[PDB]
Amino acid sequence: SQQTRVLQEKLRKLKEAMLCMVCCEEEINSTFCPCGHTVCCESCAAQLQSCPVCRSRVEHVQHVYLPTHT
Amino acid sequence: SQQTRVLQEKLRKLKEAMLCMVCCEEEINSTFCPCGHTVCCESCAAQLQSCPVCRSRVEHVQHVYLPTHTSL
Ligand SMILES: C[C@H]1COCCN1C(=O)Cn1ccc(C(F)(F)F)n1
Ligand SMILES: [Zn+2]
Ligand SMILES: [Zn+2]
Ligand SMILES: [Zn+2]
Ligand SMILES: [Zn+2]
Repeated sequence: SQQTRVLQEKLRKLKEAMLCMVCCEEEINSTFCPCGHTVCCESCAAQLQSCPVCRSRVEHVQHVYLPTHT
Repeated sequence: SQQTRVLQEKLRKLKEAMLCMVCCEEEINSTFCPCGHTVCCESCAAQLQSCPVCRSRVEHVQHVYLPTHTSL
């Protein structure tokens, strides 16, 4: 039904919000510290000197294990 | 259809995986450091001396800003 299409859309959008903002291909699993923006996979987070969201300096990257990880 | 009910269940499970494993009421927005388990809201994470997933001591809690975050 049309309701099935609406639910399919919500699921797709939520899953896309879990992907890296830089490569769009890998799951987010890294946090820029101390700002806390958690928007990248490990490979894209590795070379950023400043946070791509708020421009704060990245002192280090913390790896994150999320229950949503698939 | 039956597929509507199946998608409703997948959406419910995905939304529940984004809620605190301790209170089940607030969104996950905190990471236990250094282990990295990100399973609680800030209120539950502030009350734990050891990680509830791996039992490592919590040196500190890092707040996380996730693109999935929701709010009224
Ligand atoms: C990814 C796996 C295997 O590598 C190291 C240990 N791992 C985890 O801790 C995965 N994990 C279990 C529970 C969670 C949780 F934090 F998301 F709940 N992540
Ligand atoms: Zn990436
Ligand atoms: Zn930032
Ligand atoms: Zn909680
Ligand atoms: Zn842990």
